[PDB]
Amino acid sequence: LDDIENELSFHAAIWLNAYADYTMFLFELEEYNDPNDYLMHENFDFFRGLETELEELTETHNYIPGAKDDVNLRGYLATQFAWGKKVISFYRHPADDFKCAKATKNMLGR
Amino acid sequence: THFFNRRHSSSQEFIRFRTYTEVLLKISAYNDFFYVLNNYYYNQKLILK
Amino acid sequence: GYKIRNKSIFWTRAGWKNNWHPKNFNAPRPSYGEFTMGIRCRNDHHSFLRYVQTYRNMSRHCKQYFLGDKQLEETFILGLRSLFLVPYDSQCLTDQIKHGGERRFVDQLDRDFELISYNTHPYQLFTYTVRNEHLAWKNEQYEKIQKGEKTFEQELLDYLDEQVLAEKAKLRDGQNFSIERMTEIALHVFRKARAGKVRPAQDVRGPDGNVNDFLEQRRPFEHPNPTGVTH
Amino acid sequence: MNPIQKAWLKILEPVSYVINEKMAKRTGIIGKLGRFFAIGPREYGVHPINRMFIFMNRKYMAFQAVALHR
Amino acid sequence: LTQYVEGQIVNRNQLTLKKQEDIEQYVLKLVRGYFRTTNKQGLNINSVLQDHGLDEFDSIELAMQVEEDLGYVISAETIPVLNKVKHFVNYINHVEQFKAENGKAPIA
Amino acid sequence: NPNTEENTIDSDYLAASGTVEAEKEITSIDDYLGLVFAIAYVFGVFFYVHGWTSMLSHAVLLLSCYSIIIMFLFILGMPTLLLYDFGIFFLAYLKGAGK
Amino acid sequence: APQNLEVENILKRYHINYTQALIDELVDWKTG
Amino acid sequence: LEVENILKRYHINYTQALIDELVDWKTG
Amino acid sequence: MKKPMAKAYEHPYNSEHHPLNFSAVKIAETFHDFIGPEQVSPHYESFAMSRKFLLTFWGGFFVLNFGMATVDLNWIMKSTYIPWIFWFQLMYFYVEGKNSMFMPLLQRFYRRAAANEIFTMEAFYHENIENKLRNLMRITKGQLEYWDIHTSYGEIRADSI
Amino acid sequence: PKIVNPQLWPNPNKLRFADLYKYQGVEMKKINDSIKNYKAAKFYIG
Amino acid sequence: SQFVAFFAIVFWLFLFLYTFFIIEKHEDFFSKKREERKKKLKELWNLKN
Amino acid sequence: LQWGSLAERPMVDRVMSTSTWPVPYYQRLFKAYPIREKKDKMSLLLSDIDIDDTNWYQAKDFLRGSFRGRQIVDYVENNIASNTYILIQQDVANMAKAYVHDICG
Amino acid sequence: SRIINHLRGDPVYQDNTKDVSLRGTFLRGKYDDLPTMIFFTEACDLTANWIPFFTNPQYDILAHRNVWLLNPRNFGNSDRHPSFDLQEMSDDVMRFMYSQKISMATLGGHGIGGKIALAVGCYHAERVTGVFSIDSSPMDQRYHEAFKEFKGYVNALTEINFKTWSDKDVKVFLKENIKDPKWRSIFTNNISKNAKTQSDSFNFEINYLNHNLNFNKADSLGNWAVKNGIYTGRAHFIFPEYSRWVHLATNTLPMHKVCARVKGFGHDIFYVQGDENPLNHWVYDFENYANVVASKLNKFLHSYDGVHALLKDRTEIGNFMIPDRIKSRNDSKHIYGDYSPAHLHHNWRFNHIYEKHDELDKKLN
Ligand SMILES: CCCCCCCCCCCCCCCCCC(=O)OC[C@H](COP(=O)([O-])OCC(O)COP(=O)([O-])OC[C@@H](COC(=O)CCCCCCCCCCCCCCCCC)OC(=O)CCCCCCCCCCCCCCCCC)OC(=O)CCCCCCCCCCCCCCCCC
Ligand SMILES: CCCCCCCCCCCCCCCCCC(=O)OC[C@H](COP(=O)([O-])OCC(O)COP(=O)([O-])OC[C@@H](COC(=O)CCCCCCCCCCCCCCCCC)OC(=O)CCCCCCCCCCCCCCCCC)OC(=O)CCCCCCCCCCCCCCCCC
Ligand SMILES: CCCCCCCCCCCCCCCCCC(=O)OC[C@H](COP(=O)([O-])OCC(O)COP(=O)([O-])OC[C@@H](COC(=O)CCCCCCCCCCCCCCCCC)OC(=O)CCCCCCCCCCCCCCCCC)OC(=O)CCCCCCCCCCCCCCCCC
Ligand SMILES: CCCCCCCCCCCCCCCCCC(=O)OC[C@H](COP(=O)([O-])OCC[N+](C)(C)C)OC(=O)CCCCCCCCCCCCCCCCC
Ligand SMILES: COC1=C(OC)C(=O)C(C/C=C(\C)CC/C=C(\C)CC/C=C(\C)CC/C=C(\C)CC/C=C(\C)CC/C=C(\C)CC/C=C(/C)CCC=C(C)C)=C(C)C1=O
Repeated sequence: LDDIENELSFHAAIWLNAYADYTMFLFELEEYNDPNDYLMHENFDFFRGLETELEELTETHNYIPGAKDDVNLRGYLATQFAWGKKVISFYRHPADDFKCAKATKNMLGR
Repeated sequence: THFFNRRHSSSQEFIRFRTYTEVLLKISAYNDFFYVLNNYYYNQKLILK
Repeated sequence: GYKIRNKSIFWTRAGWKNNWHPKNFNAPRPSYGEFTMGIRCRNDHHSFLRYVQTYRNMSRHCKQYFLGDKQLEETFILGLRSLFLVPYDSQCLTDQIKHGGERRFVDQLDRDFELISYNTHPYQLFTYTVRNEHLAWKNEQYEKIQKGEKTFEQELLDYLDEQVLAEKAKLRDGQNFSIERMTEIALHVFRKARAGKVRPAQDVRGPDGNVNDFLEQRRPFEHPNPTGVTH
Repeated sequence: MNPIQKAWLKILEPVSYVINEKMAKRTGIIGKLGRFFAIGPREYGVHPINRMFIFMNRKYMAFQAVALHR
Repeated sequence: LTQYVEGQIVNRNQLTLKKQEDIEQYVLKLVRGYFRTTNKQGLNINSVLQDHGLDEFDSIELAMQVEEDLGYVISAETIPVLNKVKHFVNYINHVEQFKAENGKAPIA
Repeated sequence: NPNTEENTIDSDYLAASGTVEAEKEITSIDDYLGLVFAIAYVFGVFFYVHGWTSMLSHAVLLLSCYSIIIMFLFILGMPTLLLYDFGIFFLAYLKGAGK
Repeated sequence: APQNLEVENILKRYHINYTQALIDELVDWKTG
Repeated sequence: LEVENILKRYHINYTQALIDELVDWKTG
Repeated sequence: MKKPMAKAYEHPYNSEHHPLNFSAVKIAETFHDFIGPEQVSPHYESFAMSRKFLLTFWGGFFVLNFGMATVDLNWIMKSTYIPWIFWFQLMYFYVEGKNSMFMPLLQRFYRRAAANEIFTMEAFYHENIENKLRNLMRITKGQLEYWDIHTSYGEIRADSI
Repeated sequence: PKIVNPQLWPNPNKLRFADLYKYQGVEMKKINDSIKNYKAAKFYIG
Repeated sequence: SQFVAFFAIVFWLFLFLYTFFIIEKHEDFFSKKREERKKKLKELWNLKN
Repeated sequence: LQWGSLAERPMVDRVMSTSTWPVPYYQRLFKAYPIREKKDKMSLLLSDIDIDDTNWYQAKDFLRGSFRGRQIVDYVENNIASNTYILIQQDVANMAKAYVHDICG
Repeated sequence: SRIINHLRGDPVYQDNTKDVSLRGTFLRGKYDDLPTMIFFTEACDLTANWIPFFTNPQYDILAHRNVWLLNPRNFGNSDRHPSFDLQEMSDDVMRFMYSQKISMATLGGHGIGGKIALAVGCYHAERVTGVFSIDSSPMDQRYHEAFKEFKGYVNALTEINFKTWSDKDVKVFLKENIKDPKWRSIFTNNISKNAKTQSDSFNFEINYLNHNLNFNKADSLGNWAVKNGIYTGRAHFIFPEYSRWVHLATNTLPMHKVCARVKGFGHDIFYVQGDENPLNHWVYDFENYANVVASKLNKFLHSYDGVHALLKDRTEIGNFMIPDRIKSRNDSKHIYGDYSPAHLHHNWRFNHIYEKHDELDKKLN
């Protein structure tokens, strides 16, 4: 009995910690209003950590927008009517080059 | 693009995984209200039933 | 609230939500031994071992500046794993990436480690800043306890413990003191305590209980408006 | 606030006593003159030229890091 | 030879096992000391690390700790094959046998 | 506000439409992106993009006259560097097997 | 207070979501 | 049908058996 | 309570005013320090609409000032005729003619429509994220139902005996 | 240095209104960070 | 027309004729790691995240 | 320390202001942000992340602050046969069978 | 019982437009002293239909303010007067606030009730903290198809003579003439029997309303006259995406035309994302529409309602200084500078909170 008494206690402590996460977010969200009427650097202060992730993209020269985002929803909204509709491939760096070249018995590598 | 995706690209039919910054902010950047709410939950339910 | 109405929002020329192999003209084509004279290719089978060594490097070179903080080392490991587990958990089919997703992610992590070896990675500087603010707040609580004083967090817990007893002593018809009821009690105390930080409690009125604070106020003479005109 | 403004405050300390203590709290023309020329920290004392340099320096420096990191 | 421990510089000491019973005790203490290990008392010599909440990346952290305690230089090619408690015990034995026969550390 | 200011809307989406063309697999976009800017002042004369350089020198088309020379030299060097990448077998990459 | 328990138990058996406003209205409907 | 009307206002799906228990509760 | 650590590592080359790494966020802060904050007006009418007569005077004063200074204004007008005709006939279609002739060229419109939808999503950010959490709070509460059952097992065992 | 106050109006309480007194400090804090760069650059410039 | 034909021939068609990408791979450990990782998170997906 | 009345709300919520004619024409564009300080507030990125390793790690951190919590942590990490610390209850098998083994006496 | 308190009275036909008293339901808030909200239902609509909305624990509106579900004149329980002038109806609310000892209140409305709420802010801006209008706009709606149907239903409802017609005759007449299901149900619930089973009658004054709608002139409830002026305070507008009453194409412009502080779409004017459905006007019936309206209402009451015009939100109260116009203060020896505007207690006129806090302030010094 004491084995599940301590098992269900830690199990509740895990999901009570997740419950406190969601609760404290809705509590902090009360001070956030009109995301369209904040300055650029103040909106990034509410979402602390976004400036750091933005610095990692810049310092590693991942300046292709949405390359390290799994769902580049912004990339899809921008290309709804684009010719050759496509989004950037995942984790695509602007400096990598995987081009190959072969010589065959035929011309032009065929 | 980064500001919009990290705030609007999540959906309920998929799992949102925690990034490096979100790990450090939850564990080493919690405020006093978060610390109280967890110990308040633990004392009332796990200790005092 | 608001949902995207365009049903073709995730459509690409390569399929639905395809961000692993975008459709281009110069598509990959096979090679035949008998017919190939020479080839210039950079792909190899070294990405797996490079993935293992990059983790060991990024983990060990970052612990150099942790000063032996055991809780910070374990927190960093959880954060470092979230960065290495991206290709295994993402919606993107990382095994179907154009020219080898394994090589692409390995070269991406090497650029991160290069910044790590110089202690200039923005994740490192962010960890030092976050930990210093956390230790300053823990040292403040420790210095108040050594003085026998009560911390602000302990006074909230004791105040919340007594409000629960009061609310459950009147709750006799029902006997389910749910987590929903407990939360709104703590949140109401939090809102009054949060407003009390900018306006402390002077009298019985409590934290932020003075109406005179919200009458017309002016900037002090020694601190005028520095950025703009006042009139 | 900058050290040059603090250096002005040390020199103008006797002048600050004549205007702020004596003339400012009087009435009439002498009062209006003292309240107008009151000595202290500057309202709208920001220097836009100094701020213009800091902005262009940070913006041009981020360009240097991209162009040099090849 | 010195490292920071909770903000204090403490001299790091190295171990020399040279005995089968001591290697098993060290590996168990090593794996139990890891903060991600589950069911620490159910851990034995034939315990798969996967059954205790450990993945490929946790084996790297464990191998990194072996280099700290024993002074080994473990190559990246050896780490991904350490998936059980028995694998760590046999690898430590092979390294001690190699240095006792060849007089040098294995290739790193 | 990047969603209301049309100056950043135009520049952001335009830059994103260009960098996504790295999927066309021309070469490292980090390399030829600078050449695109110089080329944009050769053909951009048709759209008066050189207007902001009117007072920078005694020639309004100074940057355009240099860019056409840069465009010619670096395009001429692209096939030369490609043959260098092929190696000594470079003739087999072009014509194939002899007869 | 006692009439609140009578209605709440009735709504309990039908596993119907109930609010204090509904009970207050039903109780007021009984006295009215 | 006052019992039916208040239930309708709250948008609660009500069965016929529930209405009778409520009417009997008031009348009884 | 254990004595915590005194301090973490302090980077010798990173400060808040001179951050080591670069991003548009720090450039944004230096930019708004330069242009200053929003110049809020306390009046009931705008400055231009209250001084239309006075602004008309200074506007014409500087026109006459330039006109009185420029003795050769007719030479500037004639020297401007060819570029005025040339650049307007060349760029008419791409600016205005496209709206009723051969091709629309709706590239710039597509970017406005995408931004208008993103603006709307940001306006409903609170509602969308609150609906996402309600599903997570539903899952979290569903796991907490097991601890509520075990707490009553002691009462059941007491009454069962 | 001390600034003479005409005392024509009472200043707000620092505890009740803390934001009104912060700008002066963060401004000098920026200058102190710049001086650290000036001093550290003595050997490079020299 | 000459603007499109210039870049479509000098860069696009030219590099299509003399360069290519291979279809054969030398390593495929991402596919097998994702399958094993998916079995590890089966219980969480059952909660429908 | 003083807490005031639990029944009341902060005074900021109760203070109000009304308009009159004439009214300032100016429409505020952005919220003022003169000093870049947002201390004691948690990041809004921590919004809808699923359960993960950080949950059981932070649970142990807060549990180890109490006597009863220290007993739970040491027992779970030692005497519970689970391949993960992310405990998910989807069945009452271990709960019911642990009750039948105890209710016999 | 405790939360739901509706004062009982009898409608009195008044010859003087100033001797008109309004009745309605009062909903007590969760907390002791909260500002009050006065909400007006749609024309010929029950106040009780909004009780589950304002008493929903999920929305938790009563945690912010006390709610008065008030009926306008000639509607429900209030006094009857043939005039429907928005200025006269606005003065009714001011006498209600006085008799109830309310210094200032938030105003809300649905449909035509939104026009009434906004009119009170136009005529008494100093007594109104904000206006929250649901599916309405200060515009002439006499030619909207939705209003024409309502105008047609009221006209057909004048044919029924309660003395001669039986109950079965009325039920058949309503099902055949009133095709809209919601308007049909609302009009049935307005039918009530007087004491001593004298006869049946509508709760609203059908004669006075029909003449107002049938005349179709400036005083009609569908019309918004220029005489009403401009509202100077905080105003928030919310309406369905496909609403028959507010068309997103042009019906937003009247909001900028009448409300001086409205910034525009996405800030003070939102649309609820929904489908085309003629019943989407009644947002409280559908949870999708009600959830968005409640969240936007909580955001208005919490951060934007009763905040000075030149302040962004309530967060700027006490930390944002507003510029001052020169020669605007009586003190001649006044150094002009920026100031933070004064915000007063919500019922400072009828309580002594300023006198009590003055004495507590002297004990400190
Ligand atoms: C007016 C201006 C004029 C000029 C303008 C243009 C300027 C041109 C400059 C361009 C760039 C030049 C730089 C070249 C870099 C070379 C670097 C290097 O050395 O790397 C080695 C590299 C080869 O190595 P690899 O390919 O990487 O791999 C090798 C294999 O692994 C190896 O496999 P393997 O072992 O099987 O191979 C066997 C072996 C076999 O080789 C053989 O065939 C053997 C030959 C027989 C030898 C004799 C045997 C005698 C036996 C006698 C027996 C006696 C004994 C008898 C018995 C005695 C008994 C006792 O082959 C080799 O390995 C040898 C290859 C190396 C040859 C190097 C060729 C480059 C020389 C260039 C000379 C000029 C340079 C000037 C540059 C100055 C700056 C501009 O060489 C090259 O890559 C050459 C690339 C050249 C491509 C560029 C061409 C550009 C186009 C130019 C013409 C444009 C025409 C159109 C113009 C239109 C107007 C614009
Ligand atoms: C020694 C003797 C000589 C010296 C004697 C001393 C004389 C000193 C003269 C100075 C006079 C006192 C200075 C007071 C402020 C400046 C005057 C003024 O009107 O500002 C108020 C006016 C806004 O006042 P507000 O009513 O309080 O604003 C309410 C809303 O926020 C505003 O925006 P909203 O859209 O929400 O509301 C409607 C808005 C609608 O109006 C607008 O918003 C204008 C839309 C234009 C913006 C579109 C983007 C184009 C500009 C982009 C940036 C370009 C500059 C930066 C790039 C190059 C970098 C160098 O305002 C209006 O209703 C009409 C505005 C006034 C009528 C049109 C103004 C035309 C002349 C002023 C501009 C001059 C341009 C340069 C020509 C001079 C040659 C250098 O400011 C402006 O609109 C922009 C002008 C900024 C100042 C620059 C010019 C300074 C000198 C102007 C002197 C008078 C004109 C002389 C030339 C006339 C040629 C026809
Ligand atoms: C492959 C592309 C074409 C190449 C041909 C040569 C170049 C075209 C010259 C003539 C232009 C007329 C066609 C209008 C093209 C408009 C495209 C456009 O401007 O982009 C809008 C587009 C988005 O704007 P949009 O409003 O959505 O576009 C739709 C249009 O508004 C309108 O909406 P839409 O859906 O109707 O457009 C569909 C498109 C369909 O196009 C196709 O599908 C191509 C046809 C299939 C291939 C046929 C070519 C075969 C080539 C191989 C054979 C070559 C042999 C050579 C020798 C052998 C060498 C070995 O256009 C057509 O339908 C063409 C039919 C023409 C109607 C003719 C009716 C009779 C007219 C009689 C009077 C003519 C008076 C004309 C006056 C003089 C001209 C102004 O932007 C982009 O796509 C950006 C990416 C660029 C795409 C690739 C480059 C294509 C050229 C774009 C211009 C440069 C953009 C890049 C720089 C941007 C600034 C930095
Ligand atoms: C003026 C400010 C600065 C501006 C700088 C330039 C901005 C450029 C903005 C992006 C435009 C780039 C156009 C690329 C092609 C886009 C269309 C496409 O992908 O084709 C799909 C097309 C279109 O298919 P689709 O399905 O997407 O659209 C079809 C159109 N409808 C829908 C109407 C039927 O499909 C093809 O397969 C055609 C392949 C032809 C490819 C021709 C490309 C030639 C140019 C590329 C190489 C240029 C190298 C230049 C670098 C120089 C370095 C020194
Ligand atoms: C190194 O890398 C680089 C950067 O860093 C990243 C850049 O930012 C940049 C961008 C450059 C900038 C943003 C700077 C732009 C500046 C420009 C265009 C011109 C600046 C001009 C001014 C500020 C005008 C200054 C006016 C004067 C000097 C004249 C009036 C002053 C007088 C007469 C003072 C007399 C001077 C002396 C006695 C000299 C002694 C020096 C002193 C500091 C003494 C000061 C004394 C007192 C009492 C204050 C580049 C190009 C770069 O290469």
